[PDB]
Amino acid sequence: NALLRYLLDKD
Amino acid sequence: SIPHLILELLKCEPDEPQVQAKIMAYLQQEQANRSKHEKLSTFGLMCKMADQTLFSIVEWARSSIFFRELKVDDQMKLLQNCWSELLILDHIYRQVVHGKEGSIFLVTGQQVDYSIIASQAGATLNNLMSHAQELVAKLRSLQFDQREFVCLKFLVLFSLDVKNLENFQLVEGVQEQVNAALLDYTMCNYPQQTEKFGQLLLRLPEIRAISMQAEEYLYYKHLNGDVPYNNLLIEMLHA
Ligand SMILES: C=C(c1ccccc1)[C@@]12CC[C@H](OS(N)(=O)=O)[C@@H]1CC(CCCCCC)=C2c1ccccc1
Repeated sequence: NALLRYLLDKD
Repeated sequence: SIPHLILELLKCEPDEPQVQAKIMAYLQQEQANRSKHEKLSTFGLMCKMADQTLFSIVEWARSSIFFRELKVDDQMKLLQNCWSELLILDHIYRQVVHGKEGSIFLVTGQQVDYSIIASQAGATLNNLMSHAQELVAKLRSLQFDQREFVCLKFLVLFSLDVKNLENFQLVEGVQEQVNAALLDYTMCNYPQQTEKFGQLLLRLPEIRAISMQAEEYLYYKHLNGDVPYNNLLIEMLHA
């Protein structure tokens, strides 16, 4: 789940 | 009195008016961009609305005490386990606070008549919404309040059902300490309601059941070609 990872990591 | 731990959970709650305004504004834009013959199904609108609610749930979790101590892989596994429970719990609590008989209050601040919704939602979703409404009435009769609500949020998020965590001890610890805090809070603030603690905890399996059945239904609707494609809702379903 790249999208979920992105939402947790994005600055 | 309020246990210190519950105060820390309260600090992490999002500003609800801003969350709801943001979602309302997003959906207004999407409607505006759609032309006459690009009508969007009522089911499809609810999918978009639930999708935007998930974005706010993720950002809430991301900034919350304890959760922010986990590595991203652990964070992903927790949210993948409980995302639908948090949607349903958020829905339930909104009806407890703002619900009127015969109407449903959406995350946008909209009030919609149940007769309108029930005409459109189909048997399965009508059944699941009725089960959820039975929890609403139960929780309203128990005087379910915000301190208890945030406890259940964290008990849902930090589930012992999640496997393969690097730091399962934190999840176990939070689950235990939130339980003790809730047990303490209900005893101090509702001393005459012996049954309140148990009745609250008993809603979590029921919410779990409603939410998991709702996921299975939505997966069916996606496989059937009914869900507006590419968004966070679909990603959570498949993962
Ligand atoms: C899981 C849901 C869902 C429903 C339809 C499509 C996709 C998802 C919910 C959970 C709470 C979200 O409400 S919302 N959008 O945040 O205001 C959703 C909206 C809702 C009630 C109205 C549905 C009418 C359909 C024409 C949902 C729900 C589903 C089952 C039991 C209780 C609530």
